[PDB]
Amino acid sequence: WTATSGSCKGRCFELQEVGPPDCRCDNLCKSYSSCCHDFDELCLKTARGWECTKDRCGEVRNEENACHCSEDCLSRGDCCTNYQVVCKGESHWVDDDCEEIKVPECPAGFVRPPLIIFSVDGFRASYMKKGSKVMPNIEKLRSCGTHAPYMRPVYPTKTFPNLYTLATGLYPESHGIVGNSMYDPVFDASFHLRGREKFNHRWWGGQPLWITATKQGVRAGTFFWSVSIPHERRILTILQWLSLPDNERPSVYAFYSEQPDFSGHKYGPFGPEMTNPLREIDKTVGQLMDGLKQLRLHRCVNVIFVGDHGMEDVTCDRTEFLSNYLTNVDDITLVPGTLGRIRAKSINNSKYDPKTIIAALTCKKPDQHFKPYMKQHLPKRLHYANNRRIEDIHLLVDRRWHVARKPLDVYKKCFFQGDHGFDNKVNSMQTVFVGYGPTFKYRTKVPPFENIELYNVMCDLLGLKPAPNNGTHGSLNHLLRTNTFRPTMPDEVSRPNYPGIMYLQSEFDLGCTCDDKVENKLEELNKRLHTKGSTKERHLLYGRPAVLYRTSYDILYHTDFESGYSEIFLMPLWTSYTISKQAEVSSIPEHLTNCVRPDVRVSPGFSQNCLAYKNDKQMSYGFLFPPYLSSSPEAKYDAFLVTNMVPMYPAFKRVWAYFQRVLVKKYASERNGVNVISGPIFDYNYDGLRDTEDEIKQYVEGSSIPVPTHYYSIITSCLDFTQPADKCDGPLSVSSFILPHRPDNDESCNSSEDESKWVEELMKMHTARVRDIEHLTGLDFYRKTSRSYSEILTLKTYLHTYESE
Ligand SMILES: *[C@@H]1O[C@H](CO)[C@@H](O[C@@H]2O[C@H](CO)[C@@H](O[C@@H]3O[C@H](CO[C@H]4O[C@H](CO)[C@@H](O)[C@H](O[C@H]5O[C@H](CO)[C@@H](O)[C@H](O)[C@@H]5O[C@H]5O[C@H](CO)[C@@H](O)[C@H](O)[C@@H]5O)[C@@H]4O)[C@@H](O)[C@H](O[C@H]4O[C@H](CO)[C@@H](O)[C@H](O)[C@@H]4O[C@H]4O[C@H](CO)[C@@H](O)[C@H](O)[C@@H]4O)[C@@H]3O)[C@H](O)[C@H]2NC(C)=O)[C@H](O)[C@H]1NC(C)=O
Ligand SMILES: Cc1nnn(Cc2cc(C(F)(F)F)ccc2OCc2n[nH]c(=O)n2C)n1
Ligand SMILES: [Ca+2]
Ligand SMILES: [Cl-]
Ligand SMILES: [K+]
Ligand code: NA
Ligand SMILES: [Zn+2]
Repeated sequence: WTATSGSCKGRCFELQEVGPPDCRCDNLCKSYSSCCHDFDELCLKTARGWECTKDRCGEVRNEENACHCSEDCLSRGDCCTNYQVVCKGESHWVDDDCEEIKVPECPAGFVRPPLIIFSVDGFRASYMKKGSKVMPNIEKLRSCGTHAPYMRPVYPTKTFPNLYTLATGLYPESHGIVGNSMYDPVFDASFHLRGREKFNHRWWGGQPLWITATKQGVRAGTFFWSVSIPHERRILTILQWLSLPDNERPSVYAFYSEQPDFSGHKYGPFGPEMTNPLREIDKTVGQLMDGLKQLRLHRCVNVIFVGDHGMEDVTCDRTEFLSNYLTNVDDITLVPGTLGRIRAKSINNSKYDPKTIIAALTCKKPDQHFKPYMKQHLPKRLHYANNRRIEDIHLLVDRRWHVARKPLDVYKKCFFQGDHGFDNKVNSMQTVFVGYGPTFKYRTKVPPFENIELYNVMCDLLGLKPAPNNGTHGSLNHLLRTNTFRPTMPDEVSRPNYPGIMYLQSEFDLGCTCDDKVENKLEELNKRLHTKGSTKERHLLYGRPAVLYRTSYDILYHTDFESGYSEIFLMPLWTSYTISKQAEVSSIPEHLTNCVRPDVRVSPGFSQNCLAYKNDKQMSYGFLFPPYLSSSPEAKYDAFLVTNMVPMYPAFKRVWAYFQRVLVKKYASERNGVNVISGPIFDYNYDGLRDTEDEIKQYVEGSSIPVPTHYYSIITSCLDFTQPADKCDGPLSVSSFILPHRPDNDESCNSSEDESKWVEELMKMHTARVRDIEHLTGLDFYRKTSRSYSEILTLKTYLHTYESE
């Protein structure tokens, strides 16, 4: 209840929200059923429309008008945005040449350039090129400012998760807005786009930009606009707030447009009906820039033009139905559409089995347009698991498709021709970024980057300290003229040990054998220098990784590879090697098929043993440095050290062996050498972060050898591929992956075929950023390079996507 018989006189779009049951005149009042009686009349004026005409010039102020063309309007801050153009012979901002903004050119009393975020729903990245003829104001922002070819949204590529990610720098799993609809079992409450529960603060985690600003003494305009407030009025309100006195005026503002998403759902991303919504958004941009230029703020304000996600062609006839797969379809609740989320209809039924539901959805039809996953098996790059609101069963839906429970769900609910929500690597889901202003660079193109990075930059733009977030602060410094954040490398926590030869062969009782006893001061001094780190400059190109947590580990040198070996986990944390373009692939000789050799630098007590692998009927083993790539028959013995061994399911050894035998060599040939760092990952609680030893849920049977949940590799070479990986003078090029360590290959529907038909496809699906691997391992890579740290940070955030151009 609100006693709505107070007044909005003098309060129109008040910045501080007053508490019920006093009536409201702030933006949001419409959405709460709480506007004062006279809100529409006073605050939502429309008389005479939105543009000055020649006859209105110097008119007698009529307070009823939407905007004014009277002489006093400039000092009142309430002119129509085109006032000076019609009545003072001024040009539109878009018709002016662009001129570099070297320093902020701001009115007196401005303590810092304001930030205006112009956010557009459903604005697919390719609209920038494809709609360029109808979007002159946007194209000027884009070519005169700083722009990326596209910006990667977060998964799911829905509206609410992406806008809140923009505001917080957090993955949806951390901020809690994990979809457009959600169930929270601890609350026992549901969140929906329609309705009232969405207004409860307990859904909304992290710290959004407006709260960060406020807590730090920077004033913020509203980020949420009521849908009934038209766009012209949102602009005029921002422009009015910008005319407030210094002590009252916000420093950060947001505009939001429901377009082009609204029309995109109806007509598809490139429907002929899409041209008009793009023209209209551009006109709104035009209104802002003309308005700012009137207030002499157009070389003062930083403007960000940013989308939440793109839009794909999706129709009713491209719907897979769970009823075509399951028989107990009534025992389930599906969150449907461009992603699937499945849970039990009743918490009272313990006859519901997630395992049988998954198997019933796995590889059942030759062209099947979705893939079921337990959430913890989703690609780690999605970061979509560590929240009680994300259901255990997830369906990743092919682009252009929907999933629904029963056919009745579609026809009793073709309307739609466009949708979004798919895997955030998909080209059609990409969206836009442009920055324009004194703090951004002039006429600069930057590489594509992820929307999680922007919060840090917006904080830098406003002189704020960002709350803890998932951005990598410094990785977007290259967007900025000034205001950069000078990041420093994290301090190493654990220094390595460098063991020499300390154990006799007979001290080991590991149950391992090797056919290796065959007996030279040329080649004895040779192996010696190799075990002290002589070829280490070849195999460790960027310094050793730093260990950022407290642990016990040894650096081990070898002719062909170097490793950091963990006495705690009994295996390397990392193994580093370089494979030149010229390198030869050889086979594992027959006599060495089952060879595992004691490492005389490492105690029996800190070594693995072969007996555990014999006894464990499910678990086998692989090697981190591949025997196939040894530089010599003699160097090959190093690859069979017990210290290079890691536990591997036979089903996973198929994947790993193909990567090591075929793909490493393919990459070296293509990229002119590669440096590879590979290792295990333990993430049993699927939080994206390195497990402590007490979190490990699985060991090789009857041993203390922990089983990894994943294996990673980071594959680096010269960006100028005319230079070999081992002698690169400039910027680097990287691709990485985090492969799930699974006892079956149920994920790959074509896995009974040759590895050449499926393995690389799997690896591509599990592409990763170096930064993802850092979180998962507590390691810090690229410590010793000739590149600036900001550049390295950008490299660590790079994702190799495997989408076409
Ligand atoms: C992306 O960036 C983010 C932000 O940096 C990273 O997330 C952080 O990770 C930290 C480590 O996981 C985590 O720190 C823990 O926080 C606990 C207190 O947390 C509250 O306070 C903060 C700060 O104001 C707040 O942000 C939190 O908000 C969460 O919870 C509410 C709902 O309750 C949500 O509204 C909100 O969205 C958010 O949810 C998300 O995080 C939680 C976990 O906190 C998940 O459960 C959700 O799924 C969701 O993703 C909180 O309100 C604190 O209690 C922890 O301390 C324990 O662990 C330490 C180890 O140092 C130990 O020493 C202590 O003893 C203690 O253990 C005790 O509790 C245990 C569990 O109950 C119990 O087992 C023990 O026996 C002990 O009793 C811990 O410090 C930090 O909160 C989050 N922050 C956010 C915002 O998510 C994220 O990791 C990044 N991702 C990647 C991939 O890098
Ligand atoms: C979800 C969600 N999370 N954060 N927001 C606020 C918000 C943030 C931005 C930002 F951060 F990119 F700048 C832009 C626009 C925003 O809201 C627009 C809006 N008005 N009305 C309405 O329904 N919406 C969604 N919305
Ligand atoms: Ca973990
Ligand atoms: Cl959703
Ligand atoms: K075995
Ligand atoms: Na399979
Ligand atoms: Zn939409």
